[PDB]
Amino acid sequence: LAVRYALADCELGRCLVAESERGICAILLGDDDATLISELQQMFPAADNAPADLMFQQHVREVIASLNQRDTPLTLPLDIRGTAFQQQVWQALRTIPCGETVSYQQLANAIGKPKAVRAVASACAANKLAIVIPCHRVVRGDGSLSGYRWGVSRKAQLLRREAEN
Repeated sequence: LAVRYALADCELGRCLVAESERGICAILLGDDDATLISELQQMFPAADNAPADLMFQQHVREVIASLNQRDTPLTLPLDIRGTAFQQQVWQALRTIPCGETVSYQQLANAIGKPKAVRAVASACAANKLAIVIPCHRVVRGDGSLSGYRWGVSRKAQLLRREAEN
């Protein structure tokens, strides 16, 4: 269960990158370290920083690069943890093209459960891999940018950079 983490600056502000032995297991965004670290401790409790792990620090620099660019895919291995339903929702987020948004209902319609709009909504707000799993791309259909796990200012910022020119 070993989980390593680092804190770095990025265009969206402060982020925490975390890595287990399977791959990047959390990418969290925020304004202050205390909160990122307890947020991470909530899901991965004895997670520790690893400043001298040369090989982890490289991976963090790779993850940051994706994070600051408009459409740079994260190649490193992902450690996606969740239920079949969450996994189905997150896998379908990843097929949303950079520059488009789908509403919760369209997403529920696309995965074969027109009925489960609420649960799809919840699956998006439970994403632990900011940006890499593009949960900023799903919107409630009414024109509002609510529902993002890391706030309206970052959701809005992300959508504005992908819908460019």
